Amino acid sequence: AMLSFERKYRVRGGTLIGGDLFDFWVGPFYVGFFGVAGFFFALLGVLLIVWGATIGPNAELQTYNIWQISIAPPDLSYGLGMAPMTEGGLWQIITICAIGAFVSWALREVEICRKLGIGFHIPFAFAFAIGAYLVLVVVRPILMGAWGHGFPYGILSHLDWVSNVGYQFLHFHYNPAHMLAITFFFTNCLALSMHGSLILSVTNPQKGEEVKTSEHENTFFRDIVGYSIGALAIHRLGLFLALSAVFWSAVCIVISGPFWTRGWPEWWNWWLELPLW
Amino acid sequence: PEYQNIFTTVQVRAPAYPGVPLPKGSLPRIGKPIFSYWAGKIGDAQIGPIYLGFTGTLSIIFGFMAIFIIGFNMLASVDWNIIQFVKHFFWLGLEPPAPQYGLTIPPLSEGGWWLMAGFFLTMSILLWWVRTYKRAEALGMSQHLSWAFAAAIFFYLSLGFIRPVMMGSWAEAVPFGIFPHLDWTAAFSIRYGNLYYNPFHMLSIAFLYGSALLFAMHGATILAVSRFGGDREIDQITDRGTAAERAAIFWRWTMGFNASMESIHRWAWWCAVLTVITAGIGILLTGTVVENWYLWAIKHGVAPAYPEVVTAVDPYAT
Amino acid sequence: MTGLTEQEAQEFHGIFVQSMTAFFGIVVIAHILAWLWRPWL
Amino acid sequence: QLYKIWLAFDPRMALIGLGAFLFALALFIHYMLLRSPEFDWLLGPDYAPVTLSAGMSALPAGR
Amino acid sequence: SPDLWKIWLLVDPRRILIAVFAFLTVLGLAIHMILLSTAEFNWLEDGVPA
Amino acid sequence: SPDLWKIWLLVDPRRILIAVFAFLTVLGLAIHMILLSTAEFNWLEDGVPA
Amino acid sequence: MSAAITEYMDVAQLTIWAFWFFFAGLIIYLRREDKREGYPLDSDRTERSGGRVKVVGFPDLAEPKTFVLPHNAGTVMAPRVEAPTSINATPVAPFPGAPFEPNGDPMLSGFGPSASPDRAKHCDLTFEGLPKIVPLRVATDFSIAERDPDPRGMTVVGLDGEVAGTVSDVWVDRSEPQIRYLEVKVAAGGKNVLLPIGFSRFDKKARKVKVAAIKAAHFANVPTLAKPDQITLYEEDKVCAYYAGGKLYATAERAGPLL
Amino acid sequence: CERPPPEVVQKGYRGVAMEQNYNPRLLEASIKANLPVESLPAAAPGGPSVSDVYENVQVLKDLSVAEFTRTMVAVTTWVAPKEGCNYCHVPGNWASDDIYTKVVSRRMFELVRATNSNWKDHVAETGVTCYTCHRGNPVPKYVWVTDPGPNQPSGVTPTGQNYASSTVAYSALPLDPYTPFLDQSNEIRVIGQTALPAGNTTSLKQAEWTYGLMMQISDSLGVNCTFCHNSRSFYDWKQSTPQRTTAWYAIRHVRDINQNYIWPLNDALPASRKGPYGDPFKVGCMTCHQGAYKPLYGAQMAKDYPALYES
Ligand code: BCL
Ligand code: BCL
Ligand SMILES: CC[C@H]1c2cc3[nH]c4c(c3C)C(=O)[C@H](C(=O)OC)c4c3nc(cc4[nH]c(cc(n2)[C@@H]1C)c(C(C)=O)c4C)[C@@H](C)[C@@H]3CCC(=O)OC/C=C(\C)CCC[C@H](C)CCC[C@H](C)CCCC(C)C
Ligand SMILES: CC[C@H]1c2cc3[nH]c4c(c3C)C(=O)[C@H](C(=O)OC)c4c3nc(cc4[nH]c(cc(n2)[C@@H]1C)c(C(C)=O)c4C)[C@@H](C)[C@@H]3CCC(=O)OC/C=C(\C)CCC[C@H](C)CCC[C@H](C)CCCC(C)C
Ligand SMILES: CC(C)=CCC/C(C)=C/CC/C(C)=C/CC/C(C)=C/CC/C(C)=C/CC/C(C)=C\CC/C(C)=C/CC/C(C)=C/CC1=C(C)C(=O)c2ccccc2C1=O
Ligand SMILES: COC(C)(C)C/C=C/C(C)=C/C=C/C(C)=C/C=C/C(C)=C/C=C\C=C(C)\C=C\C=C(C)\C=C\C=C(C)\C=C\CC(C)(C)OC
Ligand code: HEM
Ligand code: HEM
Ligand SMILES: CCCCCCCCCCCCO[C@@H]1O[C@H](CO)[C@@H](O[C@H]2O[C@H](CO)[C@@H](O)[C@H](O)[C@H]2O)[C@H](O)[C@H]1O
Ligand SMILES: [Ca+2]
Ligand SMILES: [Ca+2]
Ligand SMILES: [Fe+3]
Ligand SMILES: [Mg+2]
Repeated sequence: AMLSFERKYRVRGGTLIGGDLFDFWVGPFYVGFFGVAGFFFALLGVLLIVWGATIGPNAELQTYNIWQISIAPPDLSYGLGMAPMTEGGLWQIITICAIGAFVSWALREVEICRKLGIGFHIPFAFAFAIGAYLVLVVVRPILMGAWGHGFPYGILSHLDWVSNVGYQFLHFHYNPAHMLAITFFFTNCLALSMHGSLILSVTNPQKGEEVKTSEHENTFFRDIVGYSIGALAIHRLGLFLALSAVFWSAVCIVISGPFWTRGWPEWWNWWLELPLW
Repeated sequence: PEYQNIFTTVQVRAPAYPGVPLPKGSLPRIGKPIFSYWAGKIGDAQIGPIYLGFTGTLSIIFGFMAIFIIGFNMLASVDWNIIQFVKHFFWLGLEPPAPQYGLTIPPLSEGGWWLMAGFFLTMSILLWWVRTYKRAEALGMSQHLSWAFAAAIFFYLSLGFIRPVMMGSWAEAVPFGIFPHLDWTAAFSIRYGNLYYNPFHMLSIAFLYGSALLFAMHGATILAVSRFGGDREIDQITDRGTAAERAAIFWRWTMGFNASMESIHRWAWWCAVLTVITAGIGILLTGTVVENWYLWAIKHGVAPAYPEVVTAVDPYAT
Repeated sequence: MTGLTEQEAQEFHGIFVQSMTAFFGIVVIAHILAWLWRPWL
Repeated sequence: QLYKIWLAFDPRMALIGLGAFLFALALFIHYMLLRSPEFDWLLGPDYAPVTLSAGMSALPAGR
Repeated sequence: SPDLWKIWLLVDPRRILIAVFAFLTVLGLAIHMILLSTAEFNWLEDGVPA
Repeated sequence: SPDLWKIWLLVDPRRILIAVFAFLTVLGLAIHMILLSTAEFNWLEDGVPA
Repeated sequence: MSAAITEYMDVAQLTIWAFWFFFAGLIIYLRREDKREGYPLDSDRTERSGGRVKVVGFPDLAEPKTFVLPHNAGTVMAPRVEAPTSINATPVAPFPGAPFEPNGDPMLSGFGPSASPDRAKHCDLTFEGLPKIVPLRVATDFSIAERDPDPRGMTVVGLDGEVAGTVSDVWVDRSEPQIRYLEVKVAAGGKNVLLPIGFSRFDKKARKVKVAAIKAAHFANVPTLAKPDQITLYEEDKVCAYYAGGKLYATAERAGPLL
Repeated sequence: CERPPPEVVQKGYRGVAMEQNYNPRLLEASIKANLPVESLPAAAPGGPSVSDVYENVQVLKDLSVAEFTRTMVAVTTWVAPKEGCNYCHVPGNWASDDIYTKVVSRRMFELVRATNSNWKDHVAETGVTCYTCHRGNPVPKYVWVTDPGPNQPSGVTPTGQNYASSTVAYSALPLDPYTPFLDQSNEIRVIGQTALPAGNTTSLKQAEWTYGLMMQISDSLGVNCTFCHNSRSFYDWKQSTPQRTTAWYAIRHVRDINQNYIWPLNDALPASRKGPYGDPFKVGCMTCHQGAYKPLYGAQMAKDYPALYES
């Protein structure tokens, strides 16, 4: 079922691949070629994860507990080759399916953008999240030389991976790109709360008042911090902050081990050893 | 390529807007507004004016006192050597009172200065909250920003005041320093058994991740429909244009459901607010009702088990 | 189009080679002396 | 008659596209040789690995 | 100089007074705090008078 | 030089005044702080006079 | 009191469960807010039922909220009943979910990327009640920044490179000072048409405005303004939607697929 | 900035990310800087005994004269190659104890023999040699004294932290973990071993002190925390590695070395071998390890010298 204003937008065409073959909607979803590919990439990957949970690390430890299900990457001894299915090969197949699903999702978004005649900012922004995932499971494992460097597929198990990778550098907070990425993450959250607040407070003002104006919006933050970025620019800023956070997060992890093996605080010794002090 | 609306190609100049008139009796806005060309490239060119009222003045005075105390103690920690101050600046800090002092006021260099900096900074933040409330009230606006700020203040108070009082120890609180407060963050997680297994830490991350996801989604969405005037969201809320329709239709086709031009900002507001709400709750639960988060996770079947390929003989079991 | 005529390109690329070959010449003798100093292969 | 590529691809994009691709490929292959200890020329022509004796091991025990 | 009155044609007295009072206050706080940080001049901990 | 008065025709007299007054104060503060950092030149902790 | 509620239940476990109940209510609230526009849904389920089954999903719709507009422009209800609008298109196949093909010239069909809702036939207003989007010739206090080129006089070029016209005036937003439209003197007819800044790519060196959306010939059919010095919210949507239709309709290859 | 790939050693389950990363070129330089000394040729069997010939031999009594001479040649290369036998001996008089270096080195023989014989839970058949610490220097390069931290104003109590120090691998953690943990026996554990609070009143600040010690341990061995821990549960010995058990004994071994061998030698030692607090140059991790997971990367030198084991 479509929105009450949607029918006049359900136009034929705008596909990247497939033309009229898959150019249709299933319920609310647009399918297209990459809807078919993406759905069955996701369906296979999800089913393989369930199968990976069905056999578990072994029969004794096997669990369907949603927190404890974990599909682990191969051992590092397998290098960049393919591992047996029960020894990390399933993880490698799921990773391929995940890449297939994520990219197909982005390309399906491109076809939707073409149908609606809008900018391609959303698929472009989604590519940053995909790029971060690709860095974690492809770029970094290849730079290190083994698929086993990828994180396991498990709701809690991949937190143990993050924890131990962080402590492979003894104090991960000192990673400079990590510090930059967190600053962008924290600033983005602050900017999002500010933007959500301003729009809501202007369109839902005090009782007995009419809807406010864009003049009120500029004045409000000028009255608080002396500057207003503007109605258009806050969306530029929000996109910039979120994308910079992910870009620098991708940088921080890809330099942690491939381009830096020491403890992260030791990296700052370049500044401490400047001859000025 | 097509205009991506990332940078303003041709900027427009008008007389500086003084701002929407304030209610009678309010103080005038200070600062002669100026235009910055580079600020206008990405956003608005006008800088200023600002409203610096009675509340803002007190917040600034309280805030400077706290900041001056912190920076003075950092300088004292390097024995007044300004060169060594610059070299070690990231490592310097005003450090909380020692564990043996409990909640009592210790001598100045043993936590006394930290308490003053903590109190003065807290007062300035609280006064700044009143300022954000007053600025919205003076413009006839709702108090969404002051609520969201109060949520952030709740987390801030949980870190440095409420949790230390509940543990009865100022030594639990956060040092005033760049690397020192990162050391505190790591030590907090280590001390209380891997904060990754704190479910409210999990929730806070989900909302922090969601804040970036939503602003990337919403920021890209508005820019994608800004060719239809999607940036003018008040217009699209009161008079739904093709920008709001195409924005909603894009997301309905992508993920089967969508928001509205107004409700997306409610999703945004709550996602950011819940980041600090659950962060505060997770901090308040840690060390008070949960000692070891990993062991709490084991008790509740959250922590996965791994095959024992490596193990250590426990020397205490001898 | 880059805002110049056919005639200008002749003389611009005419001595662009001259500036290029002189810079290459300094590079070559630098590598020759570096090799004649300590070989790297 | 091989000009037709220039009737369907702009000279400028291809030349910049070719340069970026060729520079990236050359950087990539140069890095791959540096990746291999056999072709790592940055180690020097008379590079000799350290001799290990008396039960020495370069790496700690693995898994 | 007999004409040292002419600086105020260059700088606003309101601005110059706020800056001077603010700077003198911080300087006064800093010197007092340096002396409190010095064991030989901390008049509150020196134990004098006993 | 006899025409050393010609600098202020190009630089604004107010902005240079704010610059030198702030710079000298920071320089004076920094030099004092550096001397305090030394055991030899800290006049507060040297114990003289006893 | 203590941390242990039962032998197994503890305070942290209670707190996390309490959040899940609040969060469930919050998601229900947010989804209801999402549904203030475009609901009940346009569905075959309603069509075969003769309108007896309104498609709302879960949660159901919220009670209408009130937006009081400034300057007595009126009051709008966020959940509102909207009259069905016919579409200038026909289904390309008779199965559900099939797309529609526009009727007539797709650039003129008002369907697909060229579709737009009918907004109010009133101009967006500044806080002082003046029209917000106006030409530079009536917003006399506004000007182009010195470091940026003046759009006026630049040659407007369509997607094919052919010259479409020249920039006569610049329409600016009087609330947030910025360009929103470029008034183009069409080379063919001479009738002035608006060109949104979002469809204009500036070439500062060449003093050209490149419009990839539509060809030079398509400029003649851009919807025109009733009054020459102002634009209603309805007209703004009509103009922007027309250029957007060119992103899919202007050239045959723009329909796709690539390969 | 380093060039990938590193040499990676997996120590835990796949996907747990318990791995050691080594830059191959940095590892190469470290190995070249930590090469063992070749053992002397074995002494001729039989011959006159130490007790019959030498008067003032109190430790190496069970030796043959050939083996005893071999030991003196060995320790000369290990401790004072640039100074010869006269570094620890009065010239002309072999039996005289009238120089502090002989009194110290006699105690150092006991330190080595006790280590090789009673601390195999740590040194495990590899043992130690005077070279392991001294490396041909009379003063071992990597020693520690009680650190006052940076100079403070006389009225300011030091925090002992918030200062970039190589001792804690350039973090702002408490920069003197040697004194509480490697000389004194302060409790290192800070983590509660129950889900719900049960009386562990350990402060968060004490966790920073343990973190500082582990930063020094990891830097001393050139390893990361996952060499001995699963960081998801630092406390848990079941999820730890066997090297954590060895490190536990090493801490007690270091405490024994400093308390029972170095500290009682303080009066014999000159002022140059003492810190600002007056404590002697003390042994920590990195005195033997010097940035390697095993001293000299596990080179086995002590087995060739019978004088380095208790009778
Ligand atoms: C391992 C054994 C040897 C070695 C084995 C080889 C082998 C085998 C080869 C090289 C080649 C090269 N080696 Mg070598 N090389 C070694 C060590 C080095 C070292 C070093 C200091 O260690 C350096 C600096 C180099 C450098 C080089 C380059 C001179 C050359 C790569 C050409 C290239 O990148 O074109 C790509 C970049 C271009 C710009 C191409 C230009 C053409 C296009 C059409 C121009 C378009 C311009 C347009 C404006 C686009 C501009 C680019 C974009 C704007 C980004 N080698 C080691 C010691 N080396 C290759 C060679 O000889 O190529 C000629 C080659 O086959
Ligand atoms: C360490 C040894 C002594 C000590 C040694 C000294 C020395 C030496 C000095 C002080 C000075 C001061 N000390 Mg003391 N002081 C000590 C302990 C204390 C303690 C305490 C709790 O123990 C306190 C609260 C103080 C407080 C003070 C302040 C009263 C004063 C700094 C004022 C200032 O910074 O103005 C700066 C802020 C401004 C805003 C400056 C503006 C100038 C004024 C306020 C404006 C003009 C007013 C009016 C218009 C004039 C009209 C003129 C005609 C009538 C028209 N001292 C210890 C016991 N102290 C200083 C002083 O006496 O200066 C007055 C000083 O030189
Ligand atoms: C780059 C800035 C931020 C961002 C942006 C962003 N994300 C996006 C988009 C954008 C612009 C979209 O357009 C797209 C979307 O449509 O969102 C609604 C999306 C999206 N971001 C999503 C999630 C997501 N984004 C995240 C992060 C971010 N997204 C960044 C912070 C995270 C984090 C931080 O964890 C998550 C979880 C989805 C809701 C959606 C993309 C949906 C998609 O690709 O659907 C196809 C795939 C499936 C339906 C299932 C695939 C299953 C696999 C085959 C198997 C499982 C593999 C996986 C590796 C398992 C791992 C599990 C463990 C980690 C627990
Ligand atoms: C939804 C949760 C997120 C959030 C929300 C949030 N933060 C907020 C708000 C909200 C809703 C505000 O309304 C408030 C604000 O004003 O935002 C612009 C704020 C704010 N969040 C801030 C910071 C901040 N938020 C953070 C985080 C977050 N904020 C969360 C991620 C962080 C992090 C990640 O660490 C930081 C650092 C501030 C910018 C602001 C609150 C400002 C405040 O309290 O100011 C107090 C003043 C002082 C301590 C200093 C005053 C002293 C001066 C330095 C003296 C010297 C200069 C002087 C001013 C010169 C002029 C003097 C005149 C007299 C002439
Ligand atoms: C033939 C046949 C049967 C084929 C199979 C069917 C096929 C192929 C279907 C294709 C689609 C596919 C592959 C479906 C399978 C996979 C499934 C089920 C996907 C479900 C979709 C999905 C991933 C949902 C996840 C959503 C989640 C959890 C988070 C998203 C982020 C989030 C919280 C969003 C909520 C806020 C919203 C709605 C934001 C969107 C939004 C934003 C950001 C605006 O700025 C904006 C501005 C103005 C108006 C509206 C909006 C608006 O709606
Ligand atoms: C212009 O400024 C000059 C140059 C003069 C001096 C500037 C110095 C500089 C550069 C200082 C820089 C400081 C920096 C970089 C500080 C960084 C601080 C950080 C990162 C802090 C992070 C977290 C800190 C937190 C969360 C602390 C929270 C503390 C709280 C909430 C404490 C509250 C305490 C109270 C309310 C005390 C109560 C006790 C009462 C009874 C008062 O006690 C008596
Ligand atoms: C049997 C072999 C050894 C001999 C002969 C030996 C000899 C000596 C001598 C002569 C000194 C005093 C040097 C001086 O002050 O100038 C000394 C000091 C010291 N030795 Fe050893 N030592 C031996 C083994 C070790 C080992 C295994 C360690 C490490 C555990 C060690 C650590 C130290 C330390 C820390 C000092 C104090 C620093 C100093 O005074 O030089 N030594 N040793
Ligand atoms: C920088 C990375 C490291 C971190 C963050 C770390 C963290 C910790 C923590 C928090 C404890 C206290 C455990 C408790 O409270 O029960 C601890 C103890 C311990 N760590 Fe580490 N550690 C690190 C590196 C190492 C390494 C490399 C080793 C092995 C060489 C090691 C061996 C030990 C041992 C043996 C204990 C127990 C000490 C005792 O009980 O006396 N650690 N570590
Ligand atoms: C995985 C994510 C998506 C990336 C797509 C590419 C996946 C991997 C590419 C396939 C490469 C397969 O290459 C193949 O790998 C296996 C497993 O290491 C190698 O096998 C070799 O190493 C393994 C373990 O390291 C040993 O058990 C085996 O004795 C040895 O022969 C084969 O010698 C090699 O031919
Ligand atoms: Ca006194
Ligand atoms: Ca003195
Ligand atoms: Fe918005
Ligand atoms: Mg600290």
